Amino acid sequence: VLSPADKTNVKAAWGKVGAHAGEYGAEALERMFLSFPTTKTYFPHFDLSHGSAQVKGHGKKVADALTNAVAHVDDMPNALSALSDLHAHKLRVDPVNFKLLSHCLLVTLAAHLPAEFTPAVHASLDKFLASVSTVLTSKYR
Amino acid sequence: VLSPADKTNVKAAWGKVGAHAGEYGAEALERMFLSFPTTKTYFPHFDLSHGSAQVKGHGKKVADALTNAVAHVDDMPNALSALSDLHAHKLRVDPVNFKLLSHCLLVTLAAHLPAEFTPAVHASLDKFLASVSTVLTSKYR
Amino acid sequence: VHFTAEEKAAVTSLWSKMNVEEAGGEALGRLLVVYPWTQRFFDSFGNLSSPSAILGNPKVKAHGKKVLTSFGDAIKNMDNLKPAFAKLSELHCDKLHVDPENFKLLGNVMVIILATHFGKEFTPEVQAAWQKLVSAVAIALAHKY
Amino acid sequence: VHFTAEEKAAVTSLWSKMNVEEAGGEALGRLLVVYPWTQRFFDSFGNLSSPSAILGNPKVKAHGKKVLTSFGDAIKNMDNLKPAFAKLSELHCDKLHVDPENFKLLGNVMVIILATHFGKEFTPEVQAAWQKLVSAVAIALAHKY
Ligand code: HEM
Ligand code: HEM
Ligand code: HEM
Ligand code: HEM
Repeated sequence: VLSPADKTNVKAAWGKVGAHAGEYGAEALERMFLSFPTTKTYFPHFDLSHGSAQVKGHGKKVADALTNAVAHVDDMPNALSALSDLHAHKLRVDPVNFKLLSHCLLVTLAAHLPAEFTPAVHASLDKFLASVSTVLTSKYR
Repeated sequence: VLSPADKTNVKAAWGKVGAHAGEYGAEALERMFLSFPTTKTYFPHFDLSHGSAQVKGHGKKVADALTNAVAHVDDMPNALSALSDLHAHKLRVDPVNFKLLSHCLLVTLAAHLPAEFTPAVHASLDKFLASVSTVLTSKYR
Repeated sequence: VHFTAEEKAAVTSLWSKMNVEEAGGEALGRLLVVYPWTQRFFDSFGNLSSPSAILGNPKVKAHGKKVLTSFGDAIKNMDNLKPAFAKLSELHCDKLHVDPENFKLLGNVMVIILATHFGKEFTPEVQAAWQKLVSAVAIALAHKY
Repeated sequence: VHFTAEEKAAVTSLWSKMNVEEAGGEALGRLLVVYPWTQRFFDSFGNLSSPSAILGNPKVKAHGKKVLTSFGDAIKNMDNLKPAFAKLSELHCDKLHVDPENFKLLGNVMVIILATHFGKEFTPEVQAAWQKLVSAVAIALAHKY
């Protein structure tokens, strides 16, 4: 569960990300595929080479979904019900993978905004990403 | 997140537990201390011997707290805010321990109500206990 | 991990009285029902749409006997476990890509199956022994990972 | 776990350019802030009430240097790690009772610290190397458990 402070940090931090949300999403994925190759088995239909157009394109999709979760931080289950169906119901993604993606996302933010990535923000984002992961891995319909 | 089906299973199952809720809570703890001895370091002030009066007494407290969570399955954060303070803020219990207690609780129910413990109920309780654990391990005030 | 004489007793005592036939598919069925994402690995087995369909599935029960069997091989090798499961460690790692976290889950579901079969007999002392065994098997398969 | 020549390069390249002084307490501070339950083990250090108090704590920074140091000993023993961390494996197991799950967490926080210090220089290729190292150290300490 998120405290009011967490909600403030998440909103303030995601604002600073702004326009580069898509560029960061693409990088987080590129890092995940490299650091944890077993995650590559979930994208057989993808050309996972260096600067793939599919990967850079999926990074934007993932980023927009997160921007949407920040807006509806008080109603995540209802706002992400479509993605929950996809990842939990259809694809059946192992939850451990969400921890790997969340990690690589944090690492990416730390490299581009080291000044803004304070321990306090880090802690709030980690919790936020954990909530998102819980929703996408649950069958609640 | 819990589906409407999960909520029904949890309510129906906890009803069948009924009066023995306290006897089951005491046993789940006895099993946890035995199977995972490292959890004993959280109760230094307790006489953890065979049929301890403290243990059997704490089992009732734990059981009542869970009975309360079933009633407020739609408002767990607000209904368990007191226990969240204790376990997360004051005691600082490592979350892995909640998985161990949840397991021993399920095992206890399986031994006393094998007929009622269907795979479907098992699945719903596991999720329910996971939600309770999330609330008690989070600092949200 | 080392086992005491009383612990080897508790494990072998129950292995003797159990339905090796029906208990395998019982465990695999529960794994697929309680932890849904695991159905991804058994996608080839067919109909896994419902708890009834999963438990009724013929290959789930068939593969269940195989899993239960490899557990019996563990009881016979309580001393040196790692060497016995090296064939399966490789199969699940490099061939299947299953996270080690899932081995602990099957172990837990295993303990819950024994609880439904033995009821009162499955005492806290007996459970402690089985948890220890289950933990050892899980880490034996995680050699590659 | 085995390391390639390109991987030993990436790790040793950064170890050379880093602030061994200030970076230790930076990591320990983040561990305590992001994963609160870990403050239970450092209860004796004093004021751990806020992110500012934790990062400002003298004993956190001091112990931080020690942790960072034991990481340098790992780089020096990449081929044979298990034997080097046997003293710490016993200390954290039987003496402290820390779950192995927490070793992975410190490793992740470690990688995040390096990302803030090197920015764009901490490439995906470099990160992959460090993740592999961090995973090895975590499982070296889990010998007892
Ligand atoms: C922060 C958690 C995640 C978010 C916000 C997210 C977001 C998304 C979004 C928005 C889409 C495309 C939806 C559409 O356009 O219909 C998607 C599809 C997909 N996701 Fe995720 N995802 C997350 C985690 C994961 C993880 C951890 C995995 C497995 C490693 C995964 C695997 C997939 C796959 C295989 C697809 C289908 C790809 C396609 O479009 O062909 N996702 N996800
Ligand atoms: C299903 C999750 C849990 C529930 C519902 C629960 C419930 C409770 C309740 C109702 C109390 C006593 C509250 C009072 O009377 O003030 C309590 C106290 C306590 N709990 Fe838990 N608890 C849970 C899990 C744990 C776990 C996993 C641990 C650590 C292994 C733990 C450790 C403690 C301790 C040390 C106390 C204080 C004991 C005392 O009264 O002196 N709890 N908990
Ligand atoms: C207690 C840990 C486990 C044991 C003892 C075990 C044992 C076995 C055995 C004996 C086989 C058949 C191999 C053969 O016929 O050569 C097997 C294969 C397999 N296992 Fe496991 N397993 C374990 C855990 C898992 C888990 C948790 C998963 C995934 C959730 C899994 C997925 C598979 C799959 C997909 C196969 C291949 C099936 C096929 O050939 O059709 N295993 N396992
Ligand atoms: C990457 C894994 C870890 C490494 C390399 C490491 C290293 C060390 C070292 C070098 C010491 C000082 C020992 C001495 O002076 O003899 C130590 C002690 C200690 N460690 Fe760790 N540690 C690790 C993980 C953890 C974690 C995750 C925790 C708990 C969250 C923890 C808690 C402690 C405590 C409480 C002490 C004793 C402090 C004292 O003596 O005041 N360690 N550790």
